[PDB]
Amino acid sequence: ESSDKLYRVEYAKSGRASCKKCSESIPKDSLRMAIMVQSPMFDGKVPHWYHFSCFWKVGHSIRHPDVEVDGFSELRWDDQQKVKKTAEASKKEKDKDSKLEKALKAQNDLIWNIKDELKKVCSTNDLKELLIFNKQQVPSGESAILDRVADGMVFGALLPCEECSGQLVFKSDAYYCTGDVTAWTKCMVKTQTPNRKEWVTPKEFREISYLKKLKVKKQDRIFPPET
Amino acid sequence: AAVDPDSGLEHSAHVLEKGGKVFSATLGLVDIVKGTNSYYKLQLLEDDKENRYWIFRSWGRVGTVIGSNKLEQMPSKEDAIEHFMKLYEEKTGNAWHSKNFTKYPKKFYPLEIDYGGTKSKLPKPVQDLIKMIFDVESMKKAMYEIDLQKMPLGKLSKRQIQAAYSILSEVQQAVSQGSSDSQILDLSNRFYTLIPHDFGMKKPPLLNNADSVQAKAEMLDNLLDIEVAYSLLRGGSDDSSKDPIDVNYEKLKTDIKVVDRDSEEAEIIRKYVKNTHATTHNAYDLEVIDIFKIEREGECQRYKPFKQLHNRRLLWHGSRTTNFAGILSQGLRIAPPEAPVTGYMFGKGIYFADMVSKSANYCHTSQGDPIGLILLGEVALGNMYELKHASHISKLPKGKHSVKGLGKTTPDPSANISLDGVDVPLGTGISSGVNDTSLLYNEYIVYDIAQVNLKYLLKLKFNFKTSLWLEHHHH
DNA sequence: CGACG
DNA sequence: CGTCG
Ligand SMILES: NC(=O)c1cccc2nc(-c3ccc(C(=O)NCCc4nc5ccccc5[nH]4)cc3)[nH]c12
Ligand SMILES: [Zn+2]
Ligand SMILES: [Zn+2]
Repeated sequence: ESSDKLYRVEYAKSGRASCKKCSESIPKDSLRMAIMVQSPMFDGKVPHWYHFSCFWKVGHSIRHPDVEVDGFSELRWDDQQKVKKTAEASKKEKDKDSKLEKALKAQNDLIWNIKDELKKVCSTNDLKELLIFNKQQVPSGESAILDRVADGMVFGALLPCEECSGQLVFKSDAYYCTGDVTAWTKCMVKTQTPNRKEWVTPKEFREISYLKKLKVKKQDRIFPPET
Repeated sequence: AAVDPDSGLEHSAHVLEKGGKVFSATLGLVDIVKGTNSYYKLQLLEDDKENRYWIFRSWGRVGTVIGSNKLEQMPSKEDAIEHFMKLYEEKTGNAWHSKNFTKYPKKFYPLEIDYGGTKSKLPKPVQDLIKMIFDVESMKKAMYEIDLQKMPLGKLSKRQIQAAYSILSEVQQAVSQGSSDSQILDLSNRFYTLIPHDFGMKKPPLLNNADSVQAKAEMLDNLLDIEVAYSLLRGGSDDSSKDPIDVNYEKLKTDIKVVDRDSEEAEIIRKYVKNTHATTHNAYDLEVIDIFKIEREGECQRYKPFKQLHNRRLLWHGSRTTNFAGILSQGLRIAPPEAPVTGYMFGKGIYFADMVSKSANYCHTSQGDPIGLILLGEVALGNMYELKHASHISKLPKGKHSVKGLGKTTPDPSANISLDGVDVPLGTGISSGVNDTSLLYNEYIVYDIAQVNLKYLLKLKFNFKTSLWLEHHHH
């Protein structure tokens, strides 16, 4: 269950959010934390945003940033290790977990190294076409566009859901289906090993793929250690 | 239609009407998966006199102050209706003149809300009875009442409540089986979008709880029979003489005759009520006000096939007095084939009781309504296929005409009398010895509307043993 | 929900 | 359309 998770963290989707303390605008593409609060204008939660420093200036006792913050595992590993610290500020199994976490770090840095060149060389419409060409579902927002592109290129082109056939997307804990079983409900099917095919790059994105130096290092989505 | 007060123009402007349609949309949105209980009222308001128009929007959650509104004076009715229709589209996904509405995800859903010197020469007790059963005042108290919790958005129309009742039939059949949690989640979504409920900021619940499901179904059946008896309440437009007493008396097609209170049959009925009134589980005494021997048109002849069928008995049937009018106009009915069968203790069919207490408990007479109604019926219970524990059924066993749910408490079998060759069980509550059973008092059930023959109608007074009766009972 | 770039 | 309130 998402459980709302009022504490929230992500990169600034726009440069319009005003910090509720200093009232200054939060620049675009900047690490920012918010708290989800029930607005009195409409029946729907809304994020009160703060600068990274201003958020911790107002006092918070976040004991487990990973589980209590939605999107924590979706950031850069460096900004993560920064939040993990700023929040509070065995004999063999120990090394096992340490090495698997090193693998997690490698995977995170890899995905970000991807997205960098991804948007550096490609336009938004190019990413849209990449997603289209793999039976995917074009999301809303450049950030989500690049997220799904990286997902499909790393872990394989996602295939339709088994029940509603709607495309699923990676969540903090597991892959959740964004399809609508019926016009009244949303599909809640959640699994960690969905059925996928291999990503496909057209001849258009062949020289562009070489510009990306597509390594095609196959792997599997590492999921949180929690439970 | 009405005019939302958040605009404040109810005294300065009225809602518009063109081409028969009216411009007041009441869109809902319920998502239990996340807990969204949103609403949206959209109106196009025209000044009472001048040609001045506004578009009023209001949104938020149900019952709570969370939300907002906005009034936008429009240039002319043309632009006003354009904006109104495009808003309806943007919100609910469908068009204003969409005969067939097709729900879309993340979109709202519209809700239908209903709006809008002579002298009789009859015996007087019957006229009092009529004033009671055709009590337009209580009918309006039932339908046209605020009770925000029941109707957080408005008095829904009949078709809305009937669709909700059908979806509840589906919910019941899903509860009986091991249906998927997602199917019941969708059932809940649709049933709460169709019928709004003030749950505050609490996440709307799922219909997993069967007892609350049967309770909401009781509420829906109440409102449904209410609107039905209201449709029967109307319909007259001729014979403007002899007071409406005769009008609504003949609207039943029944021959009602006030049985003389001092008569023998009346004395036997009084003894029946006295003995079978188990104050246990009944915090109210009963007083026999009036007796009415009723001969329903047609029911007399359709009962002849079973007139010779042995084991005929006089039994109690009791429901809300509001329905009694229709119950006399059409005779005792059985649940429709499309209604759910799991809710019924022993499936669909005419229910009866040998203990007046149990049947009276269904009149739902409140403290403010000490008067209740109940019916005595000559039902020809052919052969009682007895059932201790509850059991929904479909097939009448071979050579069996009726079901008998057995409770430990029964009328004294020795104390019975053959009135017109019909067994009357006017005994006091004895311990039948029946063990390993579910019922408290016995339930008698038939499965043929012609098997019954309503003989008497009792006006009863539910003297609730309260402080008043308490003072009267110690001096 | 609406409001605005 | 895609953010923010
Ligand atoms: N008045 C007597 O003479 C009388 C005497 C003794 C026992 C009696 N039982 C009834 C009775 C109960 C219930 C019903 C009845 O509408 N079921 C509703 C069950 C049900 N769940 C639902 C859940 C969802 C949707 C629809 C649903 N219907 C009818 C008669 N009347 C009795
Ligand atoms: Zn700040
Ligand atoms: Zn799905």
